[PDB]
Amino acid sequence: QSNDYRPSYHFTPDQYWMNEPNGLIKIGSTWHLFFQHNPTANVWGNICWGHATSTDLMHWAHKPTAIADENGVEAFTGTAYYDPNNTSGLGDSANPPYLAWFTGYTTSSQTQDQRLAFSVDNGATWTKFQGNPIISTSQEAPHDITGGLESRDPKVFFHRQSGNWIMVLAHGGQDKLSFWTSADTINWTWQSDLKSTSINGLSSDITGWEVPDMFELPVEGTEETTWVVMMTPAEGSPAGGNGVLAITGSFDGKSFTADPVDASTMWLDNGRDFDGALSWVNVPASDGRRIIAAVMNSYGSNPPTTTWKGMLSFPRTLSLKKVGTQQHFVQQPITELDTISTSLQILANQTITPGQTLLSSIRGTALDVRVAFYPDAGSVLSLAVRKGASEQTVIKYTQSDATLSVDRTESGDISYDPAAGGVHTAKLEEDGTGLVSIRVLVDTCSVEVFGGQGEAVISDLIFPSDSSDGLALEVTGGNAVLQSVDVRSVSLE
Ligand SMILES: OC[C@H]1O[C@](O)(CO)[C@@H](O)[C@@H]1O
Ligand SMILES: OC[C@H]1O[C@](O)(CO)[C@@H](O)[C@@H]1O
Ligand code: NA
Repeated sequence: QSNDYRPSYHFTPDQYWMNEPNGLIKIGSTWHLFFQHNPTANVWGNICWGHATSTDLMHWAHKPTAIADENGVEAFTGTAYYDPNNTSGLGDSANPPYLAWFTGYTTSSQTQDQRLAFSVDNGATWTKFQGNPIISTSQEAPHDITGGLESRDPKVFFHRQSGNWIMVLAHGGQDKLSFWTSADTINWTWQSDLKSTSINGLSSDITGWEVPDMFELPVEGTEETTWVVMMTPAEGSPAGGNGVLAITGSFDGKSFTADPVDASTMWLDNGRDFDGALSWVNVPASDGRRIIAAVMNSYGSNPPTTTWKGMLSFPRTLSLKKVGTQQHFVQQPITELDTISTSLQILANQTITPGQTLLSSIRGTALDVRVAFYPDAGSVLSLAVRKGASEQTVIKYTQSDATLSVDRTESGDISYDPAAGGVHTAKLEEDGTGLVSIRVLVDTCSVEVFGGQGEAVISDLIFPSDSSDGLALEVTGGNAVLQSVDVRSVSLE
């Protein structure tokens, strides 16, 4: 579109198609990113693990395929982990191995089995374990009523309290995860299933369970932690379709016991385009952040981009914290973003009234714009981004029903898919000072909108013309006092 809508500060594959991230892991001062890669760049192409690395979660260096599809077996999604005691015996004492478990998909028969790869050069190159699969369709069949066509996406981590490796497997339309234990990463034993029917407050509409992750989260600050399982069900999300949700509970090394869930707080995004989220494991304690990323493309091959398809979301932290008196999952872009952005316009304590249009001089397609404001009762604040002649993507805050909305009815090209337009909403309240906060990462073909402390998030693809690079900040039905507005441009350099 002049430039194939390439994002200028989000990850996209150097060429061809990406789906969800895989094997997210920090090794030394390097963040590793793998992802489902389709180099054939049509719907029938074989999937492998693509690979990129960075020191800052932003400047990515593309690497060759890490786990190839081979011998009729495609390398479907999975996760990674460090084996410092060489419990796998795949490394040695001098360098314990880094490990990746992935689903092997036999294209012709459609079977799904679990496989292992290992790296002894700190994640540079990966070798498939000679004993693969480590979990055969035979082992899966007593737990998979398709007999091993629906067992995938292994999340694996070492459980200190119990001294075992833990594998969490998803089962698609059987609407459950299974928990398996191992001492050596290779020989697994089923322990339990976590089934939709067992989770109080989880709707029947939430089906097609994929992409589990599992970790402990500090539960606010309060010296206590909790176990989190995060997954991407194929149905049931706020914007409809696939979506990312998270559930707290306890874990004893064999089975997960979920807390009651609340539909109003379980989903990690209310837009269309944030799906297959994983977190970076092995993050040193001095950092201590839970950082997640997902693919933004809910439209398969439809996005009007040619040399690439699929983009990674901008990495964001995930935390549990009280907003009012409700505990929420809360997300914010990583603070590293502040190192690559520059203010183009800053407002402090500025009153906006119906009829004015602020931010009219700004031109950019890569922006990170904060607004914090005290709206009048019954006022509607609107921030139009990627604005041109007949194009705009409008973020509104409606005070009267406390709703953050993202409206793509006029974004640009919304003809590529029936779900490309419309309006997405999320609940967002004033804080106790009356202050509403909103932050929008704008890039060539996306918006990621955070409300409040990050209790509300809407991530969506958009395809405006390149010349649609204005902003317009307006208010109707009332005034607002803009405590701050910081419009920053973003550049990788
Ligand atoms: O396993 C790779 C992931 O992509 C999917 O096709 C989701 O549609 C499944 O394969 C899995 O969730
Ligand atoms: O949307 C489906 C996604 O998966 C791919 O086949 C790559 O693995 C791409 O077409 C696309 O971005
Ligand atoms: Na989605």
